[PDB]
Amino acid sequence: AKKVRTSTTFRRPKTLQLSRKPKYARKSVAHAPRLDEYKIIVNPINSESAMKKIEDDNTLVFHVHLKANKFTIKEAVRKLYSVEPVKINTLIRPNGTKKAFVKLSADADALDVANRIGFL
Amino acid sequence: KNPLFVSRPRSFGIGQDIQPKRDLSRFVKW
Amino acid sequence: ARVKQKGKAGAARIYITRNQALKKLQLTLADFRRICILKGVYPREPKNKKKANKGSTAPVTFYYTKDIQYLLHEPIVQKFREYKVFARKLSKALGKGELETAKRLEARKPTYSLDHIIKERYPTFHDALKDIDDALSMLFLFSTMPVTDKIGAATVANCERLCAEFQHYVIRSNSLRKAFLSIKGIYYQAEIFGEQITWIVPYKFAQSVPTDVDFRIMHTFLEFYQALMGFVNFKLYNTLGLRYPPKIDVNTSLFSNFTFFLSREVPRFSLEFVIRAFGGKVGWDITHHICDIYIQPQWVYDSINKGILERTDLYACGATLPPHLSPFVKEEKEAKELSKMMMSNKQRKLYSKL
Amino acid sequence: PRQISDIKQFLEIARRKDATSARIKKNTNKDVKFKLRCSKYLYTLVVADAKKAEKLRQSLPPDLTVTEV
Amino acid sequence: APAPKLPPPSHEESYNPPEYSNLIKEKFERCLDLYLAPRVRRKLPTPSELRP
Amino acid sequence: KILKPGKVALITRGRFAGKKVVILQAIDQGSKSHPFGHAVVAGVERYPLKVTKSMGAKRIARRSRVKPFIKVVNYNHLMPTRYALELDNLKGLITADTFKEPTQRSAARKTVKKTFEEKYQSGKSAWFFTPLRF
RNA sequence: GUGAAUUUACUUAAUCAAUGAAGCGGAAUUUCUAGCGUUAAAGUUUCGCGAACUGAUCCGCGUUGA
RNA sequence: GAGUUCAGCGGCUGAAUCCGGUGCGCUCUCGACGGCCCUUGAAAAUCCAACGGAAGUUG
RNA sequence: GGACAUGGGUUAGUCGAUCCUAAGAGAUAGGGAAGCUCCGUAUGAAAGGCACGAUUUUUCGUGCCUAUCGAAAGGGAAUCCGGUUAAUAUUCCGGAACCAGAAGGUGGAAUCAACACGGCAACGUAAAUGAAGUUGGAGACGUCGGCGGGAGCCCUGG
Repeated sequence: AKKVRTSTTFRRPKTLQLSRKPKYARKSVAHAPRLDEYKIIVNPINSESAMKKIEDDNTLVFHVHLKANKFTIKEAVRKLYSVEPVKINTLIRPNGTKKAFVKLSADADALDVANRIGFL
Repeated sequence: KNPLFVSRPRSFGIGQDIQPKRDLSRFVKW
Repeated sequence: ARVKQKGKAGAARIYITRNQALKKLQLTLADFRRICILKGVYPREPKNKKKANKGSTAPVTFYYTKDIQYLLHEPIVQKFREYKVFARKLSKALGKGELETAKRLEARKPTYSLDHIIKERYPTFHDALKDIDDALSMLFLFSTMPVTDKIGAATVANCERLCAEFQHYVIRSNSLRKAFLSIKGIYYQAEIFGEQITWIVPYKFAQSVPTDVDFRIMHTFLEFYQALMGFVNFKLYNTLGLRYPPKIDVNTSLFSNFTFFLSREVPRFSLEFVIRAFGGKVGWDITHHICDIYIQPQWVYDSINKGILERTDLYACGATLPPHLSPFVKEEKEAKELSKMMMSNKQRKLYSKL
Repeated sequence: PRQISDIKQFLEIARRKDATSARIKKNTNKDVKFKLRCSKYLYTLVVADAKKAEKLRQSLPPDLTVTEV
Repeated sequence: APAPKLPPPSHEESYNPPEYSNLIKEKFERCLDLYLAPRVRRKLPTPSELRP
Repeated sequence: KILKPGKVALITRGRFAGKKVVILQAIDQGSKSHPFGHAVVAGVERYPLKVTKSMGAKRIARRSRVKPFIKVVNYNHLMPTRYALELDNLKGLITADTFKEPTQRSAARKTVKKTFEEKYQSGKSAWFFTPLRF
């Protein structure tokens, strides 16, 4: 039974590609989550503009990690202070540190939360 | 013998209907 | 972010077609069906098949990508590849005339255990009991058909052992509840651990192979079922503290004071089960001489469904037969014409069927 | 923003759960504007008739938050 | 694992109700359904008194 | 006089462009509602699909179903054709009164549908029921 | 380099040209128009868009041409 | 209700925020054209459509 | 005081970068070179896919057809007004929208004359299944000259 070629091209046949089944794991111990909430949130900001945002905009201002994004900041704030943010804005300061504006919901009082943190 | 079937033959001459799938084993870029 | 492209999330992400699942698992159609028999993996249709086919409309069977991802880490797939290697080594030995190594290869033929598959498929032994009726029907069906090229004699012996051990378990526990005679066969209804089990046992006759069904479908089903019953019967015998496997060759007192005798014109294989299923005494080639006082076989069965012995005159040899009943069988104008503008809310489908 | 020319449409949208608040705006030409804040649009109904104005205002559901100019 | 929706029991067809070579075929069809058939787990207007 | 009741023609303008129709009745003189040489025609909106030796009678019948249309068309928008299609079932059923009466329009459309069913099944006017590829 | 009687020839080594390496060598034996041409089908033989075999010859197989 | 302009009061209260014209004007833009070239004045990602007809009382 | 000291200050789904390709860079296949490295960019490469199947001798069969980088002035999804700070705004505040993606839900529309009707037509309508394949369009384009329309500005009567 001679196989009929209808393409005038020979294209490399598909062969089984086994998945990796190592005899040993290259790393003995998996690293811990390198960016957890205690590393994500560095410090709050208590400058006069930071206070103004707290007392009017219902917004908390934090010094945060460079590798922290908006999603991780929201999860860190939710897990560290039990208040869910409605909005997060971030900027890299001219000194190289990241600063996050965290707008809380109407359900939460930014003044109260600042008081529990202790920097107010 | 349903009359709906009809023949519809295909002519594979030069300039006619598209050539049918043929054995091209002697032209393959091996 | 940038514009996301369509067909990247949702139904088009959680659903996968059969062919892409084949390529995802690097399996053939037969092997993919095999693990789908062994595991619990069945098609699941999307509510929007067109959207889950990334806009295409061609008819497609869909599986959850989660199910196919789970099948990636199944050890049985590696066992399939191991057997394919084994088969080629055996074929190479036969082609080279290495009979001794062929025997060595057959001795070391790789087989796989279904213990993990059973545990994952039925996490609770109650669930295993619930999904046992299909296994019983298949085992009792294949226990009577003749052994041919497709069906293995050792497999038939295992079905015989499993069926015999289950039947003897029902006999000891008086778990049988109902027995119905249909043209198809005998439908037995038993109760264990609250769960009801119904299975059909055909008559012992000289049948022939239909030559239309695929026994490989039944081979995987038989292998899965044989493993299931081996574990289930093993648990049951440990639960009541008796040896497994048993060495036996084969209203608790309804038939206690009856020494029934069996003649060579009646289905002894079923009659012995049903009578001893209620503790009757059975002898085979005397109060009653069964032959088709002289009573008919339906008299015994109507007796057990009613819980009391029936009347002989009704079922005397050559008398009339009442219809065999299956115990399994159990303002208007304005009200009908009020279909205001509701479209999908109109549910007169129920009134048209029910 | 959307303009609604039908009073019963305004009530129906107010009945809909997406309605959040309502404003009554009294203009200098004695024409009132009934505005309804929904999830997506500010629905506005311009009622130039006084008697239809307050029957509509009492027609608005009590649970809805209605606010003065 | 949603249940395979066990087939309906006997429909009261017997030796003589006033209402088998194929058995392997139905059993094979049932086995096919176990892995090919998808499994799915499932005012008063009162016109009388207003009679104009 | 090439446009007569019973002549096959083609429509080149309108929604039903490229469809083959049969002249039901010609109003070459014109009318007050249509001040031109118009003619009412019955045509095939969806041509039946091709059939094969295989496929069950269900699939063959499913593919043999035909959806017609009836339309008043200008002569300049019709393209006459040599083939002719005639049947006594489709003589005189259509008129201006039929178009004004919408129930008669639907009834005539259904009658044209049925008539095309027996005609297609009997294997007459295979060209008329073959779609034109342009 | 291989042959045939300095004279002719051959191509597999090398050189040149083309391509998506499509129809090379043998034998058997589509032109009044700026349209569309795909997802075979009739025929035959088993058993519905399931098949097979031809439709669409066979053989050699050196992708063709210099 | 904004913004603007004004009049008071000790944040608040009163008003007004109107009706029109014009053009070889300026800037931008759009439309329909005319001229010029031995110069004819990007690609691609993306997006839409057609032809085709696979599939297909509930659904 | 742009100097010295101390603090403070840049908030985006919509603005850009990111995405795309341009000239051009640049791996891979290969071939050079004692080598550093050079040439080469679909080439003398086995350069990848997609679909059908009662599961096929429970050892897979049957079909069908080009990297990357390189534009904050090119191409390109979608944001406006008012307010606010000592210093930030199409980013914050108030109000009002918009884009893309995703799932099912509600209401309607088609369908047992399977996949809607009307208009002679240009074509219209809130819907109005369309796979593989093929094809078309948009993206997508010079420069000059007058003409006409709009907007803002200028001008002007109360």
